[PDB]
Amino acid sequence: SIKPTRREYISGIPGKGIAQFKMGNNTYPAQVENVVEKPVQIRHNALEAARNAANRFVQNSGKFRIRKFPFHVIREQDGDGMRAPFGKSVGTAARSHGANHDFIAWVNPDPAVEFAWRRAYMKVTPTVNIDSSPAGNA
Amino acid sequence: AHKKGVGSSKNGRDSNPKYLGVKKFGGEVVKAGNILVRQRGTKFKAGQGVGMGRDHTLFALSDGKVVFINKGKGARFISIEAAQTE
Amino acid sequence: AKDGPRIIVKMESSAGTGFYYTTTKNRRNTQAKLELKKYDPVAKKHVVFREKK
Amino acid sequence: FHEMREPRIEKVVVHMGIGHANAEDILGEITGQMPVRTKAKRTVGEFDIREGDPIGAKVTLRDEMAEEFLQTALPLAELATSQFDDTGNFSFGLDVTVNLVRPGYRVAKRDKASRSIPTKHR
Amino acid sequence: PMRRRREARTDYHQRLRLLKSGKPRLVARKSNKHVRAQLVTPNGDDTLASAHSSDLAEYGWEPTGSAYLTGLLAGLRAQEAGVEEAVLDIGLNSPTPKVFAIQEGAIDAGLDI
RNA sequence: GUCGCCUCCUAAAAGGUAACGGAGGCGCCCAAAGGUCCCCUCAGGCGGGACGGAAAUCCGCCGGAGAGCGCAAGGGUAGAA
RNA sequence: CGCUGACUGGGGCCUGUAGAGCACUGAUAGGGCUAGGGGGCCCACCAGCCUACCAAACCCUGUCAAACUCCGAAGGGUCCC
RNA sequence: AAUCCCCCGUGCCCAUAGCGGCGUGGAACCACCCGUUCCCAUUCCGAACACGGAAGUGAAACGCGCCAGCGCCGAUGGUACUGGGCGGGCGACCGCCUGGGAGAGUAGGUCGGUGCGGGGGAU
RNA sequence: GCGGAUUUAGCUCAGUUGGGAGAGCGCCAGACUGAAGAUCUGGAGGUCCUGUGUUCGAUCCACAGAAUUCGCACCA
RNA sequence: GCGGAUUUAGCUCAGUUGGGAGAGCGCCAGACUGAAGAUCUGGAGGUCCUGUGUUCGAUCCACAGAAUUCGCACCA
Repeated sequence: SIKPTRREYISGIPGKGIAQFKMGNNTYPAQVENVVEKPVQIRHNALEAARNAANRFVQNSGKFRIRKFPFHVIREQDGDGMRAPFGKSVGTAARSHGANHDFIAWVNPDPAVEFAWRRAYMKVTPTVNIDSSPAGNA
Repeated sequence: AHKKGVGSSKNGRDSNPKYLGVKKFGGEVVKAGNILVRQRGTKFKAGQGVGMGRDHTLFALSDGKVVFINKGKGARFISIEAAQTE
Repeated sequence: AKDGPRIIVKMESSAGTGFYYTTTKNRRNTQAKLELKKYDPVAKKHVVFREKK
Repeated sequence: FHEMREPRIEKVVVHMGIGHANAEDILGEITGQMPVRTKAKRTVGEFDIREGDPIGAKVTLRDEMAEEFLQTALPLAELATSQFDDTGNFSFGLDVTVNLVRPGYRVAKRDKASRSIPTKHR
Repeated sequence: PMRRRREARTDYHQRLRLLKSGKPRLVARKSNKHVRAQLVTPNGDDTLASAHSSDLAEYGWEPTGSAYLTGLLAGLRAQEAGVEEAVLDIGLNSPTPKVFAIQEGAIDAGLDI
C-alpha cells in the first residue's frame, strides 16, 4: 500500500488543498446519499473537483454533505533518471476503503437533488454506488 | 572537501535488547531482564510495569538485573519452591 | 589522547609522593591552577592529591 | 453551628518587585519574613529582558505577624470598596493582598481528596 | 500520577529504601497523642506489639522518658522472641527529638541500630 | 552523492534483514548534572493586586506529571532520574 | 555421548502490526459557544454600540496516521511436563 | 487474654476505592488546639518540620454511610482481522471450508474488597 | 606542543642608573575661518599582561601561565 | 531534474559571542546665492527573500519552497 515519509519529515501537516464539506440543506428523515465499493487513493483533485461540479449543477437543499478527504501522497521523477530515486511529491487523497459512507443527498422530498448527486456520481471516477439511507429516500 | 545536504538519506545502525531468560526458567545468577543496560538488577523476579500486574520467573539465585524503567526492577522476591532444604 | 587545546586537556595528580598517579580528564573551562583530591599511592593508603601537571 | 463559616484569619501577603539590592532591606525592618524570589521574562517593556534575575520581592505574612501589620499599616490606606475581589480576597496599594478564610478554604491544600474548593463555602 | 505522586508529604519509598534489607522495619508510627511502632520484617512478615504508649497505659512523662521506655521495653519484649539486630524505622518525620527518643529505646533496648 | 557511530518508522508483532527507503542527532561535554544525608511536589488554566495591559512578581483555588531531566530521538519515569 | 531433535498436546511468561480507537500527538470536515482581526454605526481614546466576513481555544455532530495509540487479537517465541 | 461493633497504626489488590453533593463522630480515639526559655528548626515567620500542656472544638484533614452527574469496570448474541486448507477473477482483489475471535457499541456494574497488630466497645 | 622574538595611553611605539610613567597620532580643545582644512597653543592618554617574590623603592630583577609572532620539531 | 552562492530603508555593498545595526551615493527642511548646481548644516528610514523549526531571544545557527546569477549536463 506504499505510503509516505512521515507526518512531518517528508510531507505531513497540510490542508491538502480542496473545497470543504457541507452543502445542500438539512431534513430529519429523508435519507438521500452516495457511496462506493472501490479501493483507490481517491484522486484528490479529481476529487475536490467532482463533488464541486456537484454543487455547480444544483445549488441549495439536498445534504450536499460529503464524508471524504485525502491526506497522503505519491512521488516520482526528480533528479538523475530512474535509479536511486529521492522523491518529489504531488497528489494527495485518501483510501476509499472498499466502499463506505460517501457523501449524502439528505433531505425531505428533494430528488431535484438526487438527480444532482447522480450527476455527481456520473463524475467521480471509480464507478460509484447510487443508494438511499435508513428509510430510503422518501 | 566536505559533505552535502538535501539528501536526507541516513541509514540507522544496530541494537540488541531482549528479555533473555524470559519468565520462569532455570535461573542463573546472570543477566536477568534487559532493555536498559548500565541496568541495576534486583532480587528475584519483577512485576512492576507500565502495565499493572507483575511477573514471576520460577528461578532463584543471587539476583538478576533491570533495564532502567521498562520491565520493572525486581524486589518482590520469589526464590521458588525449588530453593528449600535440598 | 586526542590532544585538543580545546578546554579539553588531560592531567593527573601525585600522592604527596605516595609515589605515582592515577587517570583524569579536565577542562580549564573553570578553576585553572585548581585541582586537589585524595587517594592512596602504592604508598600506604590515602594521601592528599594535587592534580596539576 | 454558626460556629463554623464564621471567620478566623488566614494568610495575607504584602510585597513589591522591580527589575533590580536592599530595597527589601526596607522590607525587613517593617516586619520579619523576608521574600526572596526571581521574576523574569525577555523583552524591553522596561529593560527587563533578562529572563532569570532576582528582582521579585515578597514578604509573606499570615496570622500573628500580619496582625502587627494589618494593625500599624491599616491606617494610612484610604479606600474601602470595589478593590473587593471574588475569591473572598483583595489587593490594593505599592503591592499588597489578603485572602478570606471561610471554613471551606484549607481542604484546597490536601494532596489527596483535594476538594476543588466548593463555591458556596468560600 | 500514580496514587503516590499526586498527593504529597509522605516518602514511603524512603521506607522501601531500608526495605531492601538490613533487618526488621523497626518502623515507628507516630501521632503525637502518642507513639506506636511495629516490626515489619521482609517476607510478608508481621510484628509483635513490641512497644506502645497504651499497651502499658500512656503514663504521664510526656515525649522524653515516654519513648526512653516504650523503646527500651519494646526492645525488651522482642529480644525475648529471638530477633537481635533490627533495622530502624523513622516511619515518618525527621528523627525528631520524640523519634530520637524511641530510638534510644531500641539502642538502650539492646536490640542493636 | 556515500561511507563511523546514537534513534524512529521499515522488522509483518521474540530476536533480525536489503534498497542511492523514510526523517533526525554525534567525534561534546559536566570538576560538579559526581557520592550520599536532609528537605521540594511541574508545566498549565482560572480568580485577585506593584513597577505590570502578551509574556512575570504574590495570594487563593483545579491537576494518570501534558512540564521535569545540558545536548537527537525513543524508553523512562515525581516514588522521581 | 544415546532419546536429548524438527513436530504435536499441556503449562506458564513475553511481543504488541492487521483491526479498531480517539482522552497522548499531528492532521481534518459540518457546525455551536466565544474572543483575537474585521466590518458597518455614535466621529470613533469610542475604547460605547449592533452584526451578515476570517479566526484561536472549549462543546456537539463527524473522519484519516509507518516514524499516533486509553485498546488489542491472528500468530511467533522461550523454559519446564 | 484464642467471638462480633468501633477507632488507630497499617499492609495486599496499581480507579467495581477518583471526583464531587449532602451528612455524621468526638465519653473513648485522632486531629485541630494552648503556649514557646532550652533539643532541633524555617534561605521569612516555630504555618510545615517542633518541644512542652489543661481548658475549647469537631468547623477543618480525617473515619463510616447515602447520592450514578463526571468519570472507572464491563458480559451474552454480534462484525473486522487471521493461523490452516482450497476455489473465482488478467484486475486493484473477491470468496469458501476449519479452530482462534478484540476495541468501540446497548445491558449493567461500582460508589472498594480484603491482611496483621495496637486502643478499646460486647459479664 | 621545541626553541627564539616581545608585553607600556584609543592606535603605532620609545623608555638602561631600580626613584619623573613618557613621545607621536593620532585624539580632544583653544587660537585662526564665513565654516571646516592647513599652521600655531595646549591637554589628556594608564591594570607598564597577571600573580607572587627580591628591594628602602619595581615598567625594569627572579619565578608559572599567559598572549602575539616566526622558525622546527612529526612512523602512534 | 543535480551542486555552490545570493535574494536587507530607491541603487552597489560590510558585520563568526548571534543577544543592543552601518558605510558611500539618493530623498525633504535650513544656510551660501539675484539663480540653479558642486559644496558645508541636521534629520526622516528597512519581511536583512516566502513560510517554519532549535533556542530565553537569532534575519547572522539549521531544514524545505518560489524568484536570482553561475557551473554541470560529457562516452558510444
